[PDB]
This record gives sequence, structure tokens and C-alpha cells, in this order.
Amino acid sequence: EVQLQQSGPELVKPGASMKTSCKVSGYSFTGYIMNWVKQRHGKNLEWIGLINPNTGYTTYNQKFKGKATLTVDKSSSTAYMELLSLTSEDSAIYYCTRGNYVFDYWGQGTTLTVSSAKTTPPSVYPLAPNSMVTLGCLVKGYFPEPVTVTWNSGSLSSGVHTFPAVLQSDLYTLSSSVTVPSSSWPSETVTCNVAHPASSTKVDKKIVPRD
Amino acid sequence: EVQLQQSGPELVKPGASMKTSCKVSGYSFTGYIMNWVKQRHGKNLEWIGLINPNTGYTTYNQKFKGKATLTVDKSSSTAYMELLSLTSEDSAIYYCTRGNYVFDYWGQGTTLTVSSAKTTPPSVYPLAPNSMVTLGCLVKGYFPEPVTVTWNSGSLSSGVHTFPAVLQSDLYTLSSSVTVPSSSWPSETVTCNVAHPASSTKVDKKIVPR
Amino acid sequence: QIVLTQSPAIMSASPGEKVTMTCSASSSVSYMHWYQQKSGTSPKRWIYDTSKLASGVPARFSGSGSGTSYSLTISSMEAEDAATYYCQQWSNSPPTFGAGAKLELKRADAAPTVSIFPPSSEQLTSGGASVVCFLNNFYPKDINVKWKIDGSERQNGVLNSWTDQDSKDSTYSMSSTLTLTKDEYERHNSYTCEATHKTSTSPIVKSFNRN
Amino acid sequence: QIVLTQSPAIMSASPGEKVTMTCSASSSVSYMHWYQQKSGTSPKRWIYDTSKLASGVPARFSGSGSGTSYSLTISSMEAEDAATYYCQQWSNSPPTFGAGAKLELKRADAAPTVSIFPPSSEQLTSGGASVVCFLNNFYPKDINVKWKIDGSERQNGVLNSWTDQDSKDSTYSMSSTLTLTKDEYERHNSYTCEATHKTSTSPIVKSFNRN
Amino acid sequence: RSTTLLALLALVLLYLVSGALVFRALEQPHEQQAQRELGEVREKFLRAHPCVSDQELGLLIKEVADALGGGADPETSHSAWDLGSAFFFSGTIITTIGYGNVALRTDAGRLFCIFYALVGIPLFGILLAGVGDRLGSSLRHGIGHIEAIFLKWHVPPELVRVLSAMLFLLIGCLLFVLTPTFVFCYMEDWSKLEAIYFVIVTLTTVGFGDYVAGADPRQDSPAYQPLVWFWILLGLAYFASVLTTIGNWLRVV
Amino acid sequence: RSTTLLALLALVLLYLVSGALVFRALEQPHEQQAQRELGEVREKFLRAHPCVSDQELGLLIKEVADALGGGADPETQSSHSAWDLGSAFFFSGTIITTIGYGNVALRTDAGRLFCIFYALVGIPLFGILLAGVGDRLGSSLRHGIGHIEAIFLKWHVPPELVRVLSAMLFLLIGCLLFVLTPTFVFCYMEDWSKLEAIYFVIVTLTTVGFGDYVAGADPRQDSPAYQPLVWFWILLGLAYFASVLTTIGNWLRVV
Ligand SMILES: [Ca+2]
Ligand SMILES: [Ca+2]
Ligand SMILES: [Ca+2]
Ligand SMILES: [K+]
Ligand SMILES: [K+]
Ligand SMILES: [K+]
Ligand SMILES: [K+]
Ligand SMILES: [K+]
Ligand SMILES: [K+]
Repeated sequence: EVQLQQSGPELVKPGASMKTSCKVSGYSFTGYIMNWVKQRHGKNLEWIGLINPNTGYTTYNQKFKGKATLTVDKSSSTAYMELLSLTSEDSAIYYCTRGNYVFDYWGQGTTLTVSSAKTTPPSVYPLAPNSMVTLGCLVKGYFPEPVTVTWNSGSLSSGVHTFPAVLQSDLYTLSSSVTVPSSSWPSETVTCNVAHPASSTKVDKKIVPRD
Repeated sequence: EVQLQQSGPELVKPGASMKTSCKVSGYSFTGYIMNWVKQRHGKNLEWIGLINPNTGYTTYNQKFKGKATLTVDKSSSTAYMELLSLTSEDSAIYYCTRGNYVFDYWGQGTTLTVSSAKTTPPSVYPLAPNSMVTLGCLVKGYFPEPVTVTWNSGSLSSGVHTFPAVLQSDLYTLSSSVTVPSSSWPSETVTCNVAHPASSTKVDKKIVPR
Repeated sequence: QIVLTQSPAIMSASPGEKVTMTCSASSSVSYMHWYQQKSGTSPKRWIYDTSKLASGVPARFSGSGSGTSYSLTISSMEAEDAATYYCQQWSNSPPTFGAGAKLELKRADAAPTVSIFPPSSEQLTSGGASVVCFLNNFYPKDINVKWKIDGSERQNGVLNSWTDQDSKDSTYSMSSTLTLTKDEYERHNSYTCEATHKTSTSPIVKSFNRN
Repeated sequence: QIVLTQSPAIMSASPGEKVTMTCSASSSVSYMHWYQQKSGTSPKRWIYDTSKLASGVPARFSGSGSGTSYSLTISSMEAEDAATYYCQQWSNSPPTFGAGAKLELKRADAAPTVSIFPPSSEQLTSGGASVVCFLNNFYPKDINVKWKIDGSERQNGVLNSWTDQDSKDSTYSMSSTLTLTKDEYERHNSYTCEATHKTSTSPIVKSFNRN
Repeated sequence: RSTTLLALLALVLLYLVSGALVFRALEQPHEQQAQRELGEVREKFLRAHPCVSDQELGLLIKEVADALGGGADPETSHSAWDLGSAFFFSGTIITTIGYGNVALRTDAGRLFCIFYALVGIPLFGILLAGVGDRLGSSLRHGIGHIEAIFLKWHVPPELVRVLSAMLFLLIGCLLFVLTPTFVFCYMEDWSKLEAIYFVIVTLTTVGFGDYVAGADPRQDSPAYQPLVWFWILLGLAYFASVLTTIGNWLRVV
Repeated sequence: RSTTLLALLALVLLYLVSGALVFRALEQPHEQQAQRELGEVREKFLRAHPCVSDQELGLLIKEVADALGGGADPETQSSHSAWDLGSAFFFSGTIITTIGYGNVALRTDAGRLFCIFYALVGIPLFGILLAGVGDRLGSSLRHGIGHIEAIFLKWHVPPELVRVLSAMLFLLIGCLLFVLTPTFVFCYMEDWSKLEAIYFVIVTLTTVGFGDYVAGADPRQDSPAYQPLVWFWILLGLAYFASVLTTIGNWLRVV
């Protein structure tokens, strides 16, 4: 069972640099070429460069000649990538993958967020207005990702869509929709529970019918 | 800790062939070239050939082109050498070792004996004749190697020489020497304990003064 | 430097259907490889050297091509085949990748269930005003939303967000969020969210009056 | 088929002495390697690429050379250094080996302690008659044995066996075994084993009479 | 006449444009075969040896190229500048053949080569003219016996002169064109066509260098290496004579 | 004269051994160095790549050599054409002139076969044109010299020497126009050294045509008119040179 285990997500300020790793097990680290690849939110895959763990040799994509330094630690069979002078365009997922002609094994990826923003808890606003009825939670102005949205502490889980967050002036916003039978609301209390682990924020908002 | 573990000694008849193996651990079998080397009793080392475990590629010393076939099993990371139509010239030690320029790790070796002889137990004869006295055990007409010789069940370990075996008419002979203070013998008993594992033979001989 | 085009970038198939997606190279290459990626996870080598199948890959997949034209084919679509497929080349350094081809499950068309939500009072007190619209559980994905304030259309201050195809009903959903200042908001009265979908020639329109 | 000559094939050194052994090549060679072998076990890489020391090896070992002439050196002999050393080359396929250089410990000369043994009765009854002579714990190794029956020499049915240098006293020993038929044996009365060693000009002679 | 030569110039030019069209049409579709083969070799190697990057193999190939370019040869007695091969190389000069399968690397080599040729070619031309005459004599003299037979058969003396020329060349051709081509086929494991191509490229003194036979001696057949030198000398003479006479026919025309 | 023929044979035979000694002494050391460098490159690659046997690398190199030998370029992986119309024209010219650079080889059996007949018919055709141009150029040169020769005759230097000096001017300009001018041209245009250019010129006009150096062949240059036009030079030079080569021949016969 070949396995490439990448280190955890990283959050850094513009200008800083960052170093991330990939430990291999299940084969001989020094027998195969290691590469890194960038994927910026759900778009084309971009080869960054390669290192030969056995020889130390490296080559880079011209795009990344300045930006990235690849190194390896043979004893711990670990590969490293350093990124420099980080800018916002560097925010992406990065993979280590193995191969000299096709990429036959990949790490699980690691996410880099590059941002000036400071840890901020979300403002949570209820969305109140047929047999089915739809309610919502607006969750805005938080940083960083992620937040968790549940409804009635998770006990209401069918009929729920939480939309992907988007960036507005360095902060994230999303909403969540839940659909329920109109008999149920407002006869029954509905509350969306929002948690933001980074800021140790836990908020509960009851959806109340408009006056 | 890279290791190459070879299979055990092999005994075959003239004309037969033989296959021996070498399992690797401590590194990736398919990453390095494997070689085999012959050493005929304690003399020059002879490179037999190589195989690239990853590609199946083989090349041989011209001397061994017909004689030897190298193969590998990738899954069990084991290398094999087969030798063909064996003659007594083939009796030797054979090593697997790793490398494409220097031979950096070697198996512990495996001994090939090519012979018609059948498993035979030894005849053991005592050797009896100053401050010190020397006694012996003559152990003759056994096959195959080895035998083990101890004295007074191991109580006598200083002053002991067991000479290497030699072939006498398709059978092995050796003797063993032990030296003791003359006060000790024959005042005290001395007995050699000979074991021949192949034939499940275990013999004790008392050394008695003429 | 070599450029790989995958077109179309999106496509859909019912189960049982035959699927073919192509990769055209800006100049000849000797071999093409393909990867499968499902959201949340790393790419997997799927086909390599044009037509060899990676270990786990079912036989309904095949690959072919030569020179400057290559293809990946599914003889008979299955549900677990919904994913994004990427081609890649390494006959010239640097290795390069196609921009991927997203393959979704087909289903019966469905109209969006539409809901509009006024700004919560809580948000108003902080000086902001976000008007939200959910377009839920529709198919296919192509859809258009239009905002109108007192009958006049507005496009600025609008942010949109789409879910991935639902893993069980195969529908899509989206949110649209018009974000204004409390001032702008209070100056007008009628707010309408207007949705145009394949499923009707006449828009679906939800509205509310500030009072 | 490059040929490597190690001459001399045998040499001896006292502890503390400096030892140098050489390898001449039939045609130029870019690097030489050396192996140490102790009887009973496989060769070990000792020095490689002319002058690099393998992991285990103590610093008193060094190597040098170039072109067609290479050397291995021990700055100060120690006891555990007694072994056979082999040079090897692989600047041309096929790789080849020197025929080894056997390095024994020097020590103070010692005369053989000599014992002769007449056939045991047990052996006689089976019809065979082996007369055995031990020449024990002497140095150096060069030795000559002579058998005499009734004062006249016999040189048939004699077999000899030498030990390796002993690990603790650095002496050598050998057995000499005259093997006759009971018939031949019973025909004569006096049996003598005669040993010539450099320690004394006059042979050492042990005898026994069948009587 | 100056007008006539100007006309001759145009004829040639058309002979060149005509040649151009044919070679282009015949060879362009294989311009890139060698690249393709190189790439195939790379890609095959990568697949067999996962410890090697494309870029590292790239450098290997550059470094190999540089060394071959300096005169190295792949190993698995190969010296192009040992005495025997340097002799041969000097021959390629004074003959004006100039195979060039081995290039000079040193500026001193180039400089000496200039003077070596300026003095060497005319010197050789003279020896060649000499040998041409002496060989033509042996040839024509032999033909004399057959000429005697034709004259008895009351064949006009004028045709007898013509048949003798035909013979004269045809006999040479057998000995100098046909015989060697058959020889080389067996010796060089060239095809019938490769060998003829070689022979003619050589005896015209065009000397492309894509094929070369006599550069090194062959163990298990000693006479080979000189026989070729001898052959080249005679063949060149036989060819020169044809050209002078076909030239001879041509200038009056 | 049989005696003379054998003398000549021995002589040349010595001119060759003499050449051999010199080229060996001048080129072999560079060659042995290169052979060493190749082996160093192999050994370095083995040490870096334990998954490769010496014998396997050996095959790689043999295969790479064969391809480079066929005109593959180490630098790239795959525009310009060697057989484009202008280059093919040039190639033909290399045949009928008997120069035969050979920097680009024929691959097709048809190519080889056509080449045989192309030359057999092409060379004598060219030889005739060459003789023609040699006569015409010498004439034009002789007429031109006459006017300056008239000045020498007035200055009362003897008709015997005036003829000789004119020769010196005659060739010196010829050389100037056909040897010196082109070598200066080529240095600037091809990025060759003074010595490389002269080497090229002479290798060319002797019709030796080694092929190590070929004017125009350089891939990068966008210079279409240049290379055939150079052929125009080649025509003049070859004629002028032929006139010379016979003459050094006369001097050689005299001694
Ligand atoms: Ca076996
Ligand atoms: Ca060479
Ligand atoms: Ca040679
Ligand atoms: K020529
Ligand atoms: K040439
Ligand atoms: K060439
Ligand atoms: K030529
Ligand atoms: K000529
Ligand atoms: K030529």
C-alpha cells in the first residue's frame, strides 16, 4: 500500500513563505521521482517541478522557477516544498505525486490560504419569508474557513443545502437553506447552529416569522 | 539494515541442475542490480552475471553463458540462480550481491557440493599415545559435511583443534586435537563427542591409554 | 509549453450511455495519460500510456489515439463514473495537463423552487442589507438569475454560489445574494428575484415589498 | 576482461606495522574497490571508489591510486585486520576481481609440538590402519612433514590438513595422516613422523613401535 | 562561344532545380525519423528506469553527444587517429574524396590540413594520371587479342574501335564497380544497393561519408584493408579515364 | 615511364605516412580524452542511478549514438527543413561539383538510387561547364590585365618579368576575390573564426568537402538567397582553383 501523507493545511500572510511536506511509505522513497502539482480552486492542474530524492536534482516549471524550492530528507523519506513571497494567487491545493512519465500516486493534498485577514467570527442572520416552506441562514463576514451549519442541532438534516463560501473583501460569506413542511413551521422552532472553530464561536439563531 | 538472505547448502548429483535463491530485505528489491559470484574453495572471486530485477535484463560472464540462468520474483523480492549440467568443477561457494558498480551488500553465501556419494555416518577412532599431553579423535568415512567434535561434553574447550575435512575416496575425514596436563590423563577420563547431523549420528569415544 | 485542449469542458450522460471525451494536443506526443478526480479528493491515475488501465479501473473504460488526438471512452456509463477527467502528457518536458472534463449524471429536467428573503432586522441595525434568493433542486445546471429593484434591474453587488450535483437526486441548487447598504435598501420598496431556466419560456419570479 | 594483479598473494604484519597492498590493472581504470573476507564468511565492501571507506571500517584503513595502479593501506596493523583483501573494478564490463591478498598476523616463531598416534584396535579390526601425526601451535606457517616406516620414507596414502591462523595465539597447526591397509601396517614395526620447521635446523621426530 | 556557355549555364541550373525537386519529394517525408527514434529511445528508458527523470536523461544525452562529437565511440582499437586510420584519412584528402566521417578537432589539425592538401592533391593527380595511362595500356593491350578476332571477322575497323571501348569500360566495370560491390555486400553487411551507392559515391570522389569501408583493418581477413586502398587507386584511375574521354567526346560536341 | 611511376608511388606513399604521423600526433590526444570523458559520463550516471546496469546504459548510448549519427539533435524533443527547396538545390550542387559535404544524408533507397544516376550524368555535365567558365574567366582576366600590362611595358621593365609580375597581381586578386573575400565574408556571417573560414573555403574549392563546416547550413539563419548565391561563388572559385591546381602540378613535375 503505497502512501503519500501530506502535512496539514496552512494559513499565511502575503509576503511570507511556507514549507509543506509529504512523507512516503509503502515503497522506497529514493527509487522514484517526486513532483508537486498545484490546483487552484477546481481548475487546471499545474506541474510545479520535480526532485530526484536520490540525487538531489531538481527542475522547475518556468512559471515557478522563482517561487518554489524542492528538497527531500532521505532518512525520514520525506519530501518538502517551500513556497516564497506568497501572494493571493498562491492560494490553492498542492499535491505531491510520484512518477517520471505518468503520475501514479498522489498525496491527499494540502490547502494553502494566503491572506491579510485576521480571525473573525461570523455574523449570523436568519432568513424568514404551498405545503413545503424554505428557511435560511445567512452567515457573513467570517475568517477563516470553515464554518459548520446545522439545523436543530443536527436533528434536522434532510432538505438542507449549504452553499459554498465566497470571498468578499477578504471575508467569507455563505448561506444555508432548509426546506420543511409548512405544517411544521412556525408551529415548531427551527434554529440554525453555526460554529466557527478558528474563533471558538458557537451561535444559534432561531428563525422567526416576519412580523 | 539491508540484508540478502540466501538459501541453504545444496547437494546434487553430477549432471543434475540446481536452483538457489536470495531474498532481500531492508530496501527495495527492484531499485538495484543483483549479481552472483562464484568462489571455488577459498580462491579467486568470479562474477557470474547480473539481472536487473525491475526490467528482467540479464548479462553473463562469457565463461558462464551456457551454465547459469538468472531470474527474479518481484512479488517476493527474491532472486534466483540456476546452474546446469553440474560437474565437480561447479562445487563452490556462490554469493548474491547487490550493486551496479561496487558490490555493496552480499548474501552470506551458499555451498554447492556436486557428488555421487550417499549419506554415510562416520567411523570414530580414538587417538592415544611431559607437562602436557595431546590426544585426538579420528573421524573418517562420512558424508556429507559437517561433523562437530567436542570433548568431555564441552568441559574441555581450551587446547582444542579440529582440522578441516579432506576428501578420501568420495568421503570426508578429519581429526580433532585436545591438549591437557599429563596429571589429568589418564587419571581422569577424556572422551570426544562426535555428531554427524545428516545421519543423526551421535557418538562418544573414550580415549584409553595403549 | 505543449497545450492540451479538452472540449467540451462539461458533459452529461445517463447510465448505459456511451461516453467519449477527447484531448487534442498542440503538437504530437507519443502517449496520453488520464486521471479521474471526484470533488474532495486527489486525482487518480486512470489510464496511462494511451490505453493501459490502472489497477482498480473497470473495463468499461478504454483509451485510444495517437499523434495529436486522443480519447477516453466509457462503453456504458455508470453512476460512480461521474467525475472530472484530465489528460496529461510527458513526451516533452514540462509535463502538462488538460483543463479537465466534468462528467455529470443526466436526469429528468426539474424547475427551480425559488424563494426570496428580505434583510433581517439584525443585519439592518449593523447598516448592511443583503437580499437573498435560493434557486433549489433543479436540472440541468444552466440557469440565469436577474435582480430587480422597483422594477429596474440591478447586477452590481450580486454574488452567486452553486452546489455540486446532488449525490442522490442529481439536481443542482444555487444562491444569489444582492448586497446593499441600508441606505440604498430603504430608498426603494419592491425587490424581485427572477429566474430563467430551460424548463419554461416564462421566468420564475419571486418578489417582496419592503413594507 | 581487464586483469587485476595483486602481488604478493600472501603477506604478514606485526601489530603496529604499516601495511600496504597493491593492485595493478592491465589497462587504465577510473576507480578501484576493495573487499575484506575472513574465512567462514562473505566478502564485505571495505573501500570503494578508490578511497571511500564503507560504514563499518576503522580509519586506520585508506586507499589511493589512479590509472593502472591502486593501493590499500593500513596505517597501523591490528589483529582483527587479518583477512584476505580483494580489489575489484567495473570501469569496463564485465567487472573483475584481483585474486586476493592474504594478510596474516606476524608473531614470535614457535616450534611445532608434535605427536604421533598408532592405529586404534577398533580400526584394525575393520581392516584399515591410519597413522596420525599432529603438528600443533607453530609459527610461521611454512612446514614440512616426512613419514618413515622402518626408517625408510613413505609418501603414499598420506593426507594433510592445515588450520587457519588461530584467533588467540596466531599460531598454525596441521595434521598428517598416513592411511594403510592392516596388511601393510602389520608388516612393519617402527613408524616415525618427521617435521622440518625453520625454528630449528634439525628435524623434530616422533616415533612409535608397533610392538 | 560566350553565348553558348551562358546557354550551358541555364541547362545545368535546370539540372539542379530538377534534382532539387526530386530529392525534396523523396527525402522530406523522412526528415524527422531520427528525432523520432531518439525520442522513442528516451521514453523507453524512462519507463524501464523509474529512478531517472526526463531532464536528467536529457543531460546524459547532451554529454554523450559532446563526447561523440569529440571522436568518442560507444563501447560494448577503435581509434580513428592511430597510425592506420590517419594514413587512410590523409588518403581521403589527396584523392579529394573527403568522407569526413571523422572530423578534425584541433585548429592545428585544420591548418596543417590546408597545406597538406594544396600540395597533396596535385601530387596525387600526377600519380593518378600516370597510373591511368599504365592501366589503360594493360587494358587496351589485352583487348588487342579480341580486336584481332573482330578484324578477322571483317567487322569495320571503326566499329572494332568502338566495341573495344565498350569492352574497355565494361571489363573495368566488372572489376572495379561490380566486383567491389559484391565484395562489400558480404564484408560490410550492406545491401546490394548500399554497396553500389558507396562504390560510386567513392569513385566519383563525391565522398558523402554515410558509408565508409577501409578505415580500420579486419581480424580474420588481413588482405581486406589494403585491397580496398589498392582498389580505390585503380578504380579512381579507371573512372578518371572514362571522364576525360567522355569529357573528351563532350568538349568538341 | 615505369621507373618514374614506382618512384612516384613510393613518394606519395611517404607523403601519406608523413601525413599520418602528423595528424595522429595532432588529433589522437584530443580523441583519447573524449573517449575518457564518455566513460566518465557513464560512470557518473551509474553512481546516481542504481536501477541501471552498465550494460543497459551501454545500449542506451549505442542507440543514442546511432540517432545522433542520423542527424538527430540532442537539444530538443520533437520548424525548418533540411530538404526544403533551397537546401535540396544546394545538395545537388554538392554532387555535380563532387564536393559532397554530406552534412545531410539520404535515407531512402530511392534517394540513393537516383543519386547514382544524377551524378554519373551530372558531374561530366558540370566539368564541361567548368572548363567553359575557366576559359571565359581567364579571358576576361587576361583582357583586363592587358591594360595595366601596357603601363608596365612603357615603364621599360622587360616583357619577360612584366608577364611574371602580372601573374602575381593576377592570382593575388583572384585569391583576393575567391579565397580572401569569401573567408572574410564567412567569418562575419557564420560565426566562424578566421582560421575556420579559410579551412572551409579551401576544403571546399579543393572539392574535398569534409562537411564539418557548411556555409548556410546553420538552422537559425533566415538567409534564403545567401546559400545558393554562395554556390555562385563556388562556381567562380572552383574554376579559378582548377587553373591553380594543375599549375602546382606543373611545378611538382618540374622538380
Ligand atoms: Ca534448490
Ligand atoms: Ca573514436
Ligand atoms: Ca584505427
Ligand atoms: K572531389
Ligand atoms: K563528407
Ligand atoms: K556526420
Ligand atoms: K566529400
Ligand atoms: K576533381
Ligand atoms: K569530395
